[PDB]
Amino acid sequence: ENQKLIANQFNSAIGKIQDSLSSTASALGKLQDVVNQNAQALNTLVKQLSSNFGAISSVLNDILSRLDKVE
Amino acid sequence: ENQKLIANQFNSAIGKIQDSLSSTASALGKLQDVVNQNAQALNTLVKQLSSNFGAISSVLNDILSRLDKVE
Amino acid sequence: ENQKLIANQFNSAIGKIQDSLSSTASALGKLQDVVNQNAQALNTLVKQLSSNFGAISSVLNDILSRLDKVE
Amino acid sequence: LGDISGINASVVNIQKEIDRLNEVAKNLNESLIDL
Amino acid sequence: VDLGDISGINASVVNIQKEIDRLNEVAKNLNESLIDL
Amino acid sequence: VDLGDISGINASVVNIQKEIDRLNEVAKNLNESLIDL
Repeated sequence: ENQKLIANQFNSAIGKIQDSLSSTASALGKLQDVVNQNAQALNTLVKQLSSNFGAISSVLNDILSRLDKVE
Repeated sequence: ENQKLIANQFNSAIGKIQDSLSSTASALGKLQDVVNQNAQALNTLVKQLSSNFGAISSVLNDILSRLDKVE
Repeated sequence: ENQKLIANQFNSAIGKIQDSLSSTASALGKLQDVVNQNAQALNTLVKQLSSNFGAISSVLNDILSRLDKVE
Repeated sequence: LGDISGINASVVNIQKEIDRLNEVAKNLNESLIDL
Repeated sequence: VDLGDISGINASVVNIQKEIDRLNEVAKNLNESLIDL
Repeated sequence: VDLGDISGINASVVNIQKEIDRLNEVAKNLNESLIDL
């Protein structure tokens, strides 16, 4: 009787711990996915920003040179 | 006696697992909060950067046109 | 015999739960490290972008003033 | 200048999982042994 | 020309080291809960 | 005009798939630890 109680409580606890482990795995997978997507977003932003700042720099050098030619 | 030992060890382990589950929930909540704040930060930065690059583009087109008018 | 079965199953489950807790701690540490590195990256990017936009602003004001002087 | 408006950062919603974790941490009291 | 200010854009940092330490502490302490008949 | 270089700004990526796989493996293996008197 007490052995059956111990076994039933243990099986209940193991089921709840299995649910908790599945929930933790799901949460960690979602966090990994979103952190990696935001990492890719920041990397793409840094790349595009480098490009745009190079372009602005080229245009600015051209405008400064053309103002030097004007005056 | 052995049943009391089994029950005591099981209750101790269940208490420790409860502490660990609370700690995991706290850590996952904090990670979620910070990941979402950084997502909002990157989104706001992308918005403001789009605005500033549009503004720089308008000013650059104006300056190029006014240099065309000069020369 | 049934007590030995209960004890063996409990020890097996506690070993598996220890493995799962170590895995969760490792995953949370890695997620913390990467989230903090990306936070530092976004902060450094915001700083450098503020600097570059200030520089572009200074150059643009100078060019506009020098065009005003031209015309 | 290059367009960057497509750069989007996703958000994570693991509140179901955190709620399940706290629910299990509370329900594990119903699994304690009382001989 | 005035460009928009972005210096307010801040990214928070997370500190869950207490929780990771608690997880490792429990994973170590669960040896004291093993049954030795 | 020499604008500041930002190409060094890199955002790391996390790979915790080993840990998620271990968690799911343990959640599956805990069926072998159930008691059947």
